[PDB]
Amino acid sequence: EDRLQAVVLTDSYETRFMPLTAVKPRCLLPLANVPLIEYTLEFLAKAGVHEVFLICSSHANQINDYIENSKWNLPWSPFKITTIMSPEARCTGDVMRDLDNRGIITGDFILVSGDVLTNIDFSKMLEFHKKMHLQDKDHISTMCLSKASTYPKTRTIEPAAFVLDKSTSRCIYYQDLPLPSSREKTSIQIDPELLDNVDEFVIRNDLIDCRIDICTSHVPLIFQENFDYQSLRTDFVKGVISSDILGKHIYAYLTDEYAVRVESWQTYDTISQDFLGRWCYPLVLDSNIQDDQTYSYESRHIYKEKDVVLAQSCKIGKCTAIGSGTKIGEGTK
Amino acid sequence: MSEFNITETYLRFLEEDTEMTMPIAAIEALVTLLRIKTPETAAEMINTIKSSTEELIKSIPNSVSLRAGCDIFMRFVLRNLHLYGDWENCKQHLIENGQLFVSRAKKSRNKIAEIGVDFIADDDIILVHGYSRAVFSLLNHAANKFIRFRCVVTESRPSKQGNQLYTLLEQKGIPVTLIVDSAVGAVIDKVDKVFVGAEGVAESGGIINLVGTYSVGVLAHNARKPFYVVTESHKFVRMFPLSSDDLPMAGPPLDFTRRTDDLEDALRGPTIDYTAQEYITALITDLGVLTPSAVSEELIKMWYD
Repeated sequence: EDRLQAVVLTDSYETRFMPLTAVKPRCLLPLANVPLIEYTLEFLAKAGVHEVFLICSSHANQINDYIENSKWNLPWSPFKITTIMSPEARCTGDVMRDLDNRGIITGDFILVSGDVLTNIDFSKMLEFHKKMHLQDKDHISTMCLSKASTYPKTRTIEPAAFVLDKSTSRCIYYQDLPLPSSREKTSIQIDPELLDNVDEFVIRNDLIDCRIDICTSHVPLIFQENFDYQSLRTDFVKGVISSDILGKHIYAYLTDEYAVRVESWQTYDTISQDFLGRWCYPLVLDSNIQDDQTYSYESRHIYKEKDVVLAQSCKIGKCTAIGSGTKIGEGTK
Repeated sequence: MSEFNITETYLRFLEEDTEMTMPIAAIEALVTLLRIKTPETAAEMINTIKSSTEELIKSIPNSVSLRAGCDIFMRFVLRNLHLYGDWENCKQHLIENGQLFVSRAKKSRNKIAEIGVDFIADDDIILVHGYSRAVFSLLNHAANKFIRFRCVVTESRPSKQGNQLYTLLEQKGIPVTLIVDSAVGAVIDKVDKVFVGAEGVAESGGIINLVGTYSVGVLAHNARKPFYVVTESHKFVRMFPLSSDDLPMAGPPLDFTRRTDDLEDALRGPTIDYTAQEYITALITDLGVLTPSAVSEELIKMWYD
């Protein structure tokens, strides 16, 4: 209930953004004139948390000075902020077990892997997780995800296919769907021995991955001695449900609206325009919170700050965003 | 030894600078009237200006912006003689106020440019009509802010002033067209905002400036655009019609006398129109932005007694 712990980890997609990222992390990159550290931080400020735990396996010196220039080292933030330095190529999960060997984390706590952006409430996620507590003592976690309804196959890097229960929404199995432009590897496999006590169960694709899971502190200790797991869902959510451990129930969660996580520039292409449009209701841009901005809204999605020198005869089309210190010229578009 | 009436004080400094305008030039002449000619008695001081203002109306009968200046100077020296100083200090207590308006009413227009900023917004095509110089100082602040807009200048016929305003702000660097006043009705749909300026404000809110500000005002109400008007806090006169007929220049607006030899025939109609409260929607003072009903009450708050 109380003492909402969390764990924030960047630095897993340095492979993805290699022409960039040589001087600054992926999480430091500006989505709409401002980076995406604080997109998560204000979202777990909405969660009502008490402490965070950063992971900086690379570029560690230029993280905390930005936090020193943030509002988060100043004592009215929802959480005190802590960092953990690390050397390079320290993958997910092995960041957990060494932290589990430290063992600060107590009770329930928040996994945020990648870098996320959403509009989902913290409320209805959590009593649903407590409904799993009141329905199971051998529970694991509840994985909240959205529903990319009209678009399959444009979740760019990896397509993720999920099978889960009708009633309890217990995730039955995970198998990674191949590349959809590759018409060759056309087979999935789900072993029906573990399909005993469900008998009506839903197998989906469009649950767009955002890695936003919260769980108790027992399941990293379960994850501890199973040291041969290296990912979050590529290996561990399979092996915890593929009959090897006996009687362990992980749930997922589906929402009817926006939650997303950056994978490539193509994800950075889409959700930047979705955030610039009103698809990120209510978390909108003219709130102006982070570097306490001066954006004023105009119709057809115009995001202008002050000190904006707009020249004559330059048409500004739909879905644009302009900061200060800027000067457009004549005849531009 | 001056007499302050016609040109021995007044028309000297009207050739000094065309930055001072007509009513405060009369205010500049009226404050220096009693300054030098201070006849050490409260009685004939006001009887001096009652002689002097009524010949000043008699001097130029058709510049009734001066009459607003002739109006409020009496309203100045009345309450300035109030605070009850028995005329002992009130000789000095008036002239220590004294040079107020040559320090304050001269900075009417920049204070208009302080608070008239957020009317001309991003990409507003602006309809102006007549040299009301507070508009240009608002437009001077608009160019100095580098805010984005355009401009449209009408005629000012027969008073010619629209030809000046095109030359006045093209050198300032604004995209602008001069349009004829005849082509307002076919162009006003593209026009969004419209700025004019009165020579004086009547009791319901009056536009007593030029020939066809009421014509462009009644166009804008059917175009349903915010018909703004720019003036300042010393441009108020009691003179108030019931129709759009003020005092004319010399004769009725429908003359039918003939041309003797070569007399001017465009100059047969009026040169001053009137607009009531119905067609304006907002105005600017040194006090602030002002609704057309508050301009009635402040013109009556110290005017009934």
